Amino acid sequence: RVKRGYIARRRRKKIRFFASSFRGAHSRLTRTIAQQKIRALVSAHRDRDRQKRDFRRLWITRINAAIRERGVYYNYSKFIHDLYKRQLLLNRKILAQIAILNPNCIYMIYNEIIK
Amino acid sequence: LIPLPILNFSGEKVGETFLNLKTAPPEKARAVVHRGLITHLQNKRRGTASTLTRAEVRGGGRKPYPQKKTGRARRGSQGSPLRPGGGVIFGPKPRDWTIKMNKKERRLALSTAIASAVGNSFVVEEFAENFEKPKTKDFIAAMQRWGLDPAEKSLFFLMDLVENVEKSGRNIRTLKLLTPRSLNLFDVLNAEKLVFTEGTIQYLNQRYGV
Amino acid sequence: FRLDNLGPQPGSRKKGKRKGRGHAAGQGGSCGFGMRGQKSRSGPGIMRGFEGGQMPLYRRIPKLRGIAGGMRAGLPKYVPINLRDIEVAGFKEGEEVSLESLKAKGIINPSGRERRLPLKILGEGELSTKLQIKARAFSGSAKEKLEAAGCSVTVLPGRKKYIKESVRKNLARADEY
Amino acid sequence: GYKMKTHKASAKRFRVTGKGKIVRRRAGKQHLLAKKNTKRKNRLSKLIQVDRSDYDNVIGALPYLKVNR
RNA sequence: AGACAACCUGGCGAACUGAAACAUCUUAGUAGCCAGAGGAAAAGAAAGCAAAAGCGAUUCCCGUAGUAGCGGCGAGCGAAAUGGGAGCAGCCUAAACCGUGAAAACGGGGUUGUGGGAGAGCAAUACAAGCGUCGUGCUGCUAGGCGAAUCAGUGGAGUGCGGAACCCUAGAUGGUGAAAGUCCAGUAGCCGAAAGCAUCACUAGCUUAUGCUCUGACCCGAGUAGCAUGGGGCACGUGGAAUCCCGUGUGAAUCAGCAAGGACCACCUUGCAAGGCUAAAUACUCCUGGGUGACCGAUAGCGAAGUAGUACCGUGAGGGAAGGGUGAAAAGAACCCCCAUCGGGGAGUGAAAUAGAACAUGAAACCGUAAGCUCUCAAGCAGUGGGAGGGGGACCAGACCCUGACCGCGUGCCUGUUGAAGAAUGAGCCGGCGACUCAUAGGCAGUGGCUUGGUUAAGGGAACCCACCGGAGCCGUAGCGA
RNA sequence: GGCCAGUGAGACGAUGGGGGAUAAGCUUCAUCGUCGAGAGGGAAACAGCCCGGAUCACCAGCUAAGGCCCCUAAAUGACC
RNA sequence: CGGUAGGGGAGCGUUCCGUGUUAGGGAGAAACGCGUGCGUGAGCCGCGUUGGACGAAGCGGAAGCGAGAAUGUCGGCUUG
Repeated sequence: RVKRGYIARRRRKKIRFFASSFRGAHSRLTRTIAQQKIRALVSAHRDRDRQKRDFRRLWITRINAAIRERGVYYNYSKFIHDLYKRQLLLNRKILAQIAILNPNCIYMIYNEIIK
Repeated sequence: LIPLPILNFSGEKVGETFLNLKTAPPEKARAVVHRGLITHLQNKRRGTASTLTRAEVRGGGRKPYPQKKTGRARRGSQGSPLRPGGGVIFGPKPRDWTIKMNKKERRLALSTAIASAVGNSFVVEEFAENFEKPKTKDFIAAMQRWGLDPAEKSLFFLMDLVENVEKSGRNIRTLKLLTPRSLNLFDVLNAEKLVFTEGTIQYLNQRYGV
Repeated sequence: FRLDNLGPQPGSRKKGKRKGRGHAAGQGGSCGFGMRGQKSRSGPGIMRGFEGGQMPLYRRIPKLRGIAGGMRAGLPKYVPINLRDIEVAGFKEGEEVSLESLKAKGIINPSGRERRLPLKILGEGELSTKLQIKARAFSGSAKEKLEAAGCSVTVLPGRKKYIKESVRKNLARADEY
Repeated sequence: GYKMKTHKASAKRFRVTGKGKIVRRRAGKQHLLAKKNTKRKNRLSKLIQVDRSDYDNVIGALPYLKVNR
């Protein structure tokens, strides 16, 4: 009742096709194709949570570098002082996006934070 | 309950011949007749399959190379099952089992199969055969006139097994004759079209009453 | 029902769990036997009743009494039949009660000993319908029930023991009124 | 085929009592009896239930005797 | 005489193992070795079981029953009787007695059991059955024979598909360029043996042979039974140890008796040891002839699909491989060129020549060649998130795929540990083979079938399965106590 | 209670002690926390220390422990 | 709604079998390779100037049923 099969080769060929552009025996050699599928997926996990964290960090330092161009000592903390006292609910650090896509509009943002 | 017409070579609607069987209860029927079927064609099986274990092949019963001082595994047999030269693990022994199924569960499986056979226009009904010169042309001609295709896999059974219908019926593939000596469930649950005679409908009501 | 549309009910046939076919299946790897020990190794393993070198459960307990002596164990010598087996039966007012009546009625189904233990009628339950019993001996309370019902009661002498002619002579000498 | 064999070394020690519970004879009786008390010698003279641990151990080591639980 | 796979009988006869050590025990009277013999062998016709009721040789199956027991009462070992089936078959011989011979023999008689036989006397004749070179008889087998019913179109070929007809006592199978009731070999059915073998039925013929009355004399298997010992084996390990068989030594009785009924004695019941022979049911396959297969498909299935127990290894006993598939048909490449061949390219065959003899589908590791992007100030389990620059086709032109300037982050996988990136283990890589399976039981759970309690086993069955029998047994109905 | 598993080598940290030399990431106990079987953040890295308990997605916001010169997110913030 | 040893529930796949001389298939089946598709995933479905005859689904059953490990093992091919 012999049971020679082919399902390991489709099982294995799917993982073989996912492991393209892995520079060498991480892209050809099955017994490393498995663990590069595995380590590639957990790399996708931690780099996804830390792409949320990392783009948060990037917008913080980008709008900090935008506000510090005034010359007078107005930090990023004081922009949030007078960004929540003057009631602006949650611009979500997308003013770090229109701070470079619309620099006159972020000058209107900050020049209305002053008043 | 529900009646059925008694046909002949002419084809009138004479007589009633009620079919009152011992049915299975609802929601319980297809598991019972599925169980009697799966032990019918499970019990039809046979052993017929063998393989040689480690204790049977003509491979060596020797230590091929000693236990240490060689960088290679501890392989102590050439007919070892890890080596494809012979010897298997846990293969099929030729097994001639006994799957017993209850009597009054199997009788109720037959009664549920024949009970579900009638009612949905799958049963027409004959009563007699007298075939001098058995020649399979009046057989397939009466088969056509009764409303049954020869290719649609019908089944039908007769009392006393007269020889001239066994002789004129055993060559068409789609049907095979039966008898209360040889009434199984798997051959009758093909259930496309199936006929009775008056001795089989009154023998069939005689046995599986109320 | 066709050959196509048959299927078993759910819960009737579970799938047999296969062991060592993946850790997502449930019993992969060590197949559900921990890490090491006699429970994981292949073979007969452990005798059931063995305490690991400790003197076992059964050895520390003294033997049951007649089984300690090798004396023959207590054994039923009759068929115990209550009157509750007789009222619930379909025995009507005119009916004999014997071995073949209680076998052929559906009360007793004796198979292993048709030859040794005849019958006995016991006391619990009532018997209002009078009968004609020719069976073996009775208890005192069942004799009070059956004679309290006004039914024909007859004890049946089963077998006669062989008494030696000097023992039958010594016992026949004892007839001194 | 192969019937299971009743373990005789525990069949002589354990017993079913109609309702279906294992009973047993208490130990320490056929040895050094003057040294004990009569209170002990009729405390150790009765048959009692076996506790649930060794009521479920020997229930599979003595298969043919009809014990529930 | 020698050979013979397995089963069978007889003799020698272990040990690893289990008992969590081990010696009693188990494994085990198994394996192995020798001898013998047949399709079966052994056993087998009561000096038997049983229990006051009864059966009637042996063997085998279901059951009692994992019960009674046995056992460092440990591990374990484990009947038998009652009951139900398969199959049935019973016969020769010694002695007492007559006759011949110095015994030893021979010829008649007799071989049985709620006793016969011998001796003496009276009757009486034929019913039935057994054995068998010999040849007419029957069927079967070892060769075979007749044997129904269609064409045409389709991309190589049609049996497939679509259109028109038929056979069927035949639609089982195998093949035919491709899958077939109608093409072939066949099949269903009807037939057929000079010769041999087998099956039961004839036959010249040999045989079995009968009943009563009296008679305790005469007989009914002697170095035997029994006993003292030493044991073996019956499930029973020397235990109260019976039955059965042997070693040494002692050593009976004939029916008014002897043996058994689990030490033994008394009574009763049962049978007649010390003489042999028998078919059947029964176990197996080196095989043979049919039919099958939820058996395999070239690492599988026999070790073996070719030289297979072969090449090869060993002095020898012995060990022991591997290598299948061009096409439908070799139609296997005429001829020309390179050229010493091997090989290659045209041409030709073919449906296919990228089907070319290393020849059928040809995957991965491995070796390459071509195209796009990109690396020579760079530290990295080789990824991933973001994505500079560039390339490709595009249609939902914002999308998709490929390359990757640079930045952040990320201690291979398994095993197995308190703790493994670990400088603990394992793996060169790729592809296959490769592990909680099977039988029979106990227990529980889930789904059923009957609750006029349930259910059959063995066995019988249109070859198997199966309808339907087959109530034997099992379980639950009553417990307590040794 | 029924059926049915593993586990019975623990480790460190605080307190209570014994052995030691109040020496050991030492040994043995008693209560507790973590790891084992726990990811993330802080601890430069780093099982057991602090915050904290990961179903998953978001190029969302507010915080605990801890930090706000640069590498590296946020104060070269204010006053003693 | 983290999870090791472990326990339970629900499913995918493979070859064979019933339906099955099934639907479909030299107008290209299985294979092998492919995806801007769908799933929690095992996987399904679809496309192939490769290949050439078998064989789905559904409703069910049975396993020599699923591979990355055994100094496994058998062939092929590397490194040096």
